[PDB]
Formats: sequence, structure tokens, C-alpha cells
Amino acid sequence: STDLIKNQCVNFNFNGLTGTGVLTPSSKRFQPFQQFGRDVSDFTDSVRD
Amino acid sequence: QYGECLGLICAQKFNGLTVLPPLLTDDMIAAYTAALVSGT
Amino acid sequence: ISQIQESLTTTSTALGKLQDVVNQNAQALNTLVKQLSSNFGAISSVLNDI
Amino acid sequence: AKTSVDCNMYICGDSTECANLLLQYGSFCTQLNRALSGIAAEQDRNTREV
Amino acid sequence: RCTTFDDVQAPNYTQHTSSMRGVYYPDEIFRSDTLYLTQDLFLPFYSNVTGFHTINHTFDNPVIPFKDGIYFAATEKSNVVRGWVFGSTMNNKSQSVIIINNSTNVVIRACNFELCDNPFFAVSKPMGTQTHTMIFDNAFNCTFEYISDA
Amino acid sequence: PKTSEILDISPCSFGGVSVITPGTNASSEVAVLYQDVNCTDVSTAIHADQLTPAWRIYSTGNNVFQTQAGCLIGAEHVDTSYECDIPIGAGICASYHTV
Ligand SMILES: *[C@@H]1O[C@H](CO[C@@H]2O[C@@H](C)[C@@H](O)[C@@H](O)[C@@H]2O)[C@@H](O[C@@H]2O[C@H](CO)[C@@H](O)[C@H](O)[C@H]2NC(C)=O)[C@H](O)[C@H]1NC(C)=O
Ligand SMILES: *[C@@H]1O[C@H](CO)[C@@H](O[C@@H]2O[C@H](CO)[C@@H](O)[C@H](O)[C@H]2NC(C)=O)[C@H](O)[C@H]1NC(C)=O
Ligand SMILES: *[C@@H]1O[C@H](CO)[C@@H](O[C@@H]2O[C@H](CO)[C@@H](O)[C@H](O)[C@H]2NC(C)=O)[C@H](O)[C@H]1NC(C)=O
Ligand SMILES: *[C@@H]1O[C@H](CO)[C@@H](O)[C@H](O)[C@H]1NC(C)=O
Ligand SMILES: *[C@@H]1O[C@H](CO)[C@@H](O)[C@H](O)[C@H]1NC(C)=O
Repeated sequence: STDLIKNQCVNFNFNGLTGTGVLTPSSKRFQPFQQFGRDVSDFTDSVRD
Repeated sequence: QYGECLGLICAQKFNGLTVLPPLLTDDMIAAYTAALVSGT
Repeated sequence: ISQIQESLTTTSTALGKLQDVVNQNAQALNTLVKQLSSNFGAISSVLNDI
Repeated sequence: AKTSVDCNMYICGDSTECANLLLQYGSFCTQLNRALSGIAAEQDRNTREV
Repeated sequence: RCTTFDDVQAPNYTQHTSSMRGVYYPDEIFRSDTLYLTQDLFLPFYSNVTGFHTINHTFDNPVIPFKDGIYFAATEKSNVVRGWVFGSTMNNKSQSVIIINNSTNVVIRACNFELCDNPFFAVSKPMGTQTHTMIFDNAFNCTFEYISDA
Repeated sequence: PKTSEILDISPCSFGGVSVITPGTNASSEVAVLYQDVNCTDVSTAIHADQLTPAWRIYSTGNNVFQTQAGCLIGAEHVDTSYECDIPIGAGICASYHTV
């Protein structure tokens, strides 16, 4: 593993999910049985570290 | 050819094509035209 | 001018034309977005998954 | 003319095996029906306007 | 040895509208501020339900068919219902499972049970203590067991 | 083959269904239009659950009416004329109004 690199365009591989983006802190409130969030068009929108 | 019923025996063919009727019937249209000629 | 002002204050339907323009454009974009979830016979709709 | 069409009889007709394949394309003919119904309503408006 | 309650009345099944109850989370994935359309097994609104009741001599323990899935709801003042039993033949011929809210520890098992015809927990009025658990005479070919925390 | 009779073939009835409603806030009343069908076939197919889609709860009351575009279920005919609110077809018009 590595440390996080917030606020910069980076490759990310959180847990078998791959892409590129800008990581930032969030104000989501996940339930203890939810690990991912999705938008319309089935794009991943947020993740639990 | 296509399904339609004019009268009202309605028949339908396997191609699934259909023709809808107009709202204003021909005697209502002819009453508008006779009202225009009358008033004018 | 007073009566037209009260009418505009209470009516909703009078601007249906402009409203239809906005709704037509928005609906069109919504459809183009929704088409991404289709499968077209692929094993999955998710590109990065494949 | 103000004609109308039914998607499933024309493309797939009686069979169910074909309908389970046409399902993979989603909403397409339904927006088609939405369009052809708009043309039908327009014809009535044209005659009432004239 | 099983104890059979004599003089028990036959039940009087009662009908009630279920209204809108029974919705549950379809999937784990998070979503927000959106309307989602999905197909799954659900309890249709305003469907009718078969009510049951234990009062005085009356005592109803009737085998109910499962129809590949059931809703369930109970109204209890002092833990009257302790759980369920799922099986197909319940006569030394098919695997059965027991779920019970045993006061000391929740127990889930999936083994041949040969469950007693009238399984029950025995209690004493003034002490408020449990004395017997006449649920199953024996158990063989047992392949599954679980115990929750104390 | 057995008797050398000559027999025609023709399809089982099909068409579109569409729903007429006043505003949801005003009321929850609906009327259903079955397009280009004689009511005898749809009534004889609603009964004994031969139609599809199959509602869980509905009923064809005594209110059945026949039009050239098809027949309406759940609307009451009236022997009076007014200005159109919702056009149906062939001269038939609908509205939501006092009994
Ligand atoms: C409730 O169950 C507990 C625990 O389940 C027991 O062990 C299971 C493997 C199975 O054999 C069940 O049928 C048993 O009832 C019972 O407490 C156990 O008691 C025994 C001695 O009889 C002891 O050796 C175990 O350690 C206990 N298990 C614990 C403490 O978790 C208990 O008697 C049952 N009834 C009541 C009223 O509590
Ligand atoms: C598993 O389910 C099947 C079917 O649901 C059960 O088979 C039925 O058994 C009864 C026993 O009398 C027959 O009368 C039925 O005809 C069978 N088929 C159906 C569709 O009901 C089978 O019993 C179940 N498994 C066990 C172990 O009981
Ligand atoms: C489950 O199996 C046991 C053992 O096969 C059954 O116990 C038998 O019961 C009969 C009459 O009830 C006795 O004649 C046998 O001697 C018993 N067998 C043994 C080994 O003691 C038991 O009855 C079965 N369960 C049910 C519900 O019938
Ligand atoms: C609801 O009542 C219907 C009859 O209208 C019956 O067929 C059905 O079994 C009932 N549902 C139950 C008992 O769950
Ligand atoms: C357990 O099952 C085996 C076969 O699966 C059987 O031979 C044996 O008799 C069973 N144990 C008993 C009945 O105690």
C-alpha cells in the first residue's frame, strides 16, 4: 500500500476499483453495511477508506 | 394494408400497423365552412 | 395594466410554450445520459470492470 | 395520415424468445412512440388552427 | 417425553389488511436524493393476512406452508414467542433449522431434529424461571451449528 | 387435413391502453381507454382474468361506453355538450365535472 495523495490528479486503486481522479474529504454518512456510493449512469462517486 | 375499422367491424393484421381517426369529423368541418360563408 | 398584472400574479399556464421548450431539452439530455446504463449484449455495462 | 405503430408485434411478433433479446436495447422504441404520438397531436392542432 | 395439552380449542383464523408494511433495503450500495426503480420479491400493498392468537385455553401451532417466502410480524408484551422452525417433512426425513431467543444465548442449528409434536418452553409463575426446553428428542447427521454472544 | 375444410386465420386482439386523469391533488379518479376494440372482447377477457396487464384490484362497473376510437371504462356518458377539456377522438370529449 501507499499513503493517500489528496487534491491531486492521481491513479487510485482503493479495492479492486481503478480510475483517475481528485480525492477530497466528504460529508457522506454511510450505514455500517454500505461500502460504496453510486450516481446515475452507474458511476462510482465515493468510497470508504 | 393495415388494421382499421370504418363505420364498426374492427380488424387487425399481423404487421401491427394502425391508422387513428381525426378528431373533427367531416360534418363539423362543413359546419365551420358554412358558418363562414353565411357570416361573410 | 392592473388586470394583466393580477393575471400574471395568479396564472401558471400562460407560459406553457417556454416551459415546453425547457422540458423538451431537459428530457432529451436525460435520455442520452440514461443510455449509458444499457448493456447492448456485453457481459457488463461497466467499462473498467471488463 | 396520423399513423401509429406497435413495436413488439412488428419487431418480435408472437415470440417471447425474441423479446428477451430486444430487451437488451432498452427504451428506444418507447421514445419512438413518444415521437410518433407528438406528430399525431400536431395534426389535430393544425386543423383546429386553420 | 413430550407433553400434549388436552382440551385446546381449534383456531379461528382472522383476516386483516396488511396496509403498506414490509418494505426493505434492496441493495447494499449507497444512493441519495434519487428515485430508483427495481424488481424483486415484495409484499404487495393492502394484501390480506392470516391473524393468530393465543388466549386462555386456546393454543395454535398449525403447520403453515412457506410459498417460497413469508412476511412475519408479532405483538408481544413479555417475550411470548421465542422463534421459529423451518423444514419440509419434519419426520426424521429432512434437514430442519431452529432459531430461538434462548435467554442465555441465541442458538441457530441446521441438523436432523425430529422435533417434538408440541415444542415449548416451560416457565413457573411466581419464580419467573425457565425449567424445560422440549423441542427435540434427538439429533443425528448434524452438519451445522452456531452460537451468538452471551 | 381431416375434412378438407377451408379455414381462415386472424390474430388475437391487441392495442394500446392510455389513462385519463384529473389532477392528482384534486382527486385520485381515473378512466381507462382501450383503443380500437369492441368492448365485448375486453369485458369477456377481463372476467376470468384473460387480459394482461392484470391489476390486483379494479372493477368494470356498470359504466361502459363505446366510441369509434375504442371504448372507455369507468366514464359516465352525458346527454349534454360543453367545451373540450381533454379530447378523446371522433368527436368524443371528456372532462371532470359534477354529477
Ligand atoms: C440455552 O442454551 C444454552 C447454550 O446452548 C447449549 O449448548 C448448545 C451447544 C446446545 O447443546 C443447546 O441445546 C444447549 O442448550 C444453555 O446453556 C449451556 O448449558 C450447558 C450445561 O447444560 C453448558 O455446558 C453450556 O456451556 C451452556 N452454554 C452457554 C452458557 O452458552 C442453556 O441451558 C439453554 N437454556 C437456557 C434456559 O438458558
Ligand atoms: C424440495 O422441494 C420439492 C419441490 O418443491 C419437494 O418435492 C415435492 O415433494 C412432495 C412430497 O409429497 C410431492 O408430493 C411433490 O410432488 C414434490 N414436488 C413439488 C413441486 O411439490 C421436496 O419434497 C423438497 N425437499 C424435501 C427434502 O422435502
Ligand atoms: C424418528 O425415528 C425414531 C427412531 O427411528 C422413532 O422412534 C421409534 O418410534 C416407534 C414408535 O413411535 C418405536 O416403535 C421405535 O422403537 C422407535 N425407535 C427407536 C430406535 O427407539 C420416532 O418415532 C421417529 N419420529 C416420529 C415422529 O415418528
Ligand atoms: C386474501 O383473500 C383472497 C380472496 O379474496 C384469498 O384468495 C387469499 O388466499 C387471501 N390471502 C391470504 C389468506 O393470505
Ligand atoms: C448419519 O448419516 C449416515 C449417512 O449419511 C448414516 O449411515 C448414519 O446412520 C447416520 N447417523 C445416525 C443415524 O446416527
